[PDB]
Amino acid sequence: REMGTVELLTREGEIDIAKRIEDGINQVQSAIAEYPGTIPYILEQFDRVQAE
DNA sequence: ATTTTACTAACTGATAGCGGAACTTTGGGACACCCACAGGTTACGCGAAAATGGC
Repeated sequence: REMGTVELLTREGEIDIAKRIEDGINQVQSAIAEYPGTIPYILEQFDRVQAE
């Protein structure tokens, strides 16, 4: 009963919801990027990675 | 002089530890599309007490 009350999606609906998820994740990523501690961490991770 | 015994040292087994490689074990992943379930059942009967319905 509780599940049936939700309508089924279509292709356009699935793409729209996925786009909203990606948009939210992008906003979160932009928020984390505006942080003095974030970018140096990624830079040092790449520094260790490129050293194999 | 001889026999029994106490002392001591060497052998051996059990055992705790370790190495390491094989073996078991755990967690992650898989992109044509798939989109609401069972699921046997019951020929009981009787009395109480508890929950519903009638105006």
